[PDB]
Amino acid sequence: ATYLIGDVHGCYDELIALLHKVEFTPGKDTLWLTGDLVARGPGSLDVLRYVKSLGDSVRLVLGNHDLHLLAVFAGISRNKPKDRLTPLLEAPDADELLNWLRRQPLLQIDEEKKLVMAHAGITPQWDLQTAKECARDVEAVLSSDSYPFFLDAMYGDMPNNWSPELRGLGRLRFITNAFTRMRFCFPNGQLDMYSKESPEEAPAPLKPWFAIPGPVAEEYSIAFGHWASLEGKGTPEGIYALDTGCCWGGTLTCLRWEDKQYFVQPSNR
Ligand SMILES: [Mn+2]
Ligand SMILES: [Mn+2]
Repeated sequence: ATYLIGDVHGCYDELIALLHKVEFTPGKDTLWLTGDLVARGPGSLDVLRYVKSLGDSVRLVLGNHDLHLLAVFAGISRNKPKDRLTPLLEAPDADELLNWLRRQPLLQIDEEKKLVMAHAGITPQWDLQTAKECARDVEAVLSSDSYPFFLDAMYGDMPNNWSPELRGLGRLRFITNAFTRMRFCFPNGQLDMYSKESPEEAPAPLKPWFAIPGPVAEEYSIAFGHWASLEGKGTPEGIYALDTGCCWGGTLTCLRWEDKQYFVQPSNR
């Protein structure tokens, strides 16, 4: 079976309880995770250890909190007490865990399931070939010996409009923001990097990225996490918002792909 779970954010106990609910069995089943494995919840260390141990039985995409963790690890960004990352950062296997984490994808595609996953979704300004190329470029920089330089370069809110002519720092920053920070778009598809409200509470003319028809969403289902204030609802057919805010006292959500059946684990907080 295929299971897709939204942002775990260090909620190790809820993750394991949910997987036990569905009798997740590596070798029979595959788990997709929308990223943001770490921060806020208390068990980022256990989450990373477990997810790494799954190997080919897990298909991860990296989220913005995963990237921020790597930046803290590399000395690029300051550790925020609220993230609760110190046990992971101080772990004897931190190097092993985080060198594995930075090699993971930004984008997962399954052609037989006609299914695409990224942390924040797929901007309507991208077709599938462009999404693939951009994921490959940023994955290449993250997996390289020089990844701290890219992690430093990734911070920024501009540019917010895609063009194939984008180059250099702006190109990487846009790609990173599109895959890991996107929520709202302007009518022309341009990213808004400030509003984090629910769609009903956003200022006009902002619309959810998935409310703007895009070539990928026309041919593929898209699963994503990231946008907890969406509460996993209000999405069109074919769009699966799996982040129901577990670390915030919401729930952890698991979707089984074969029957589109949902399983939910209440937050322990
Ligand atoms: Mn996120
Ligand atoms: Mn998140």
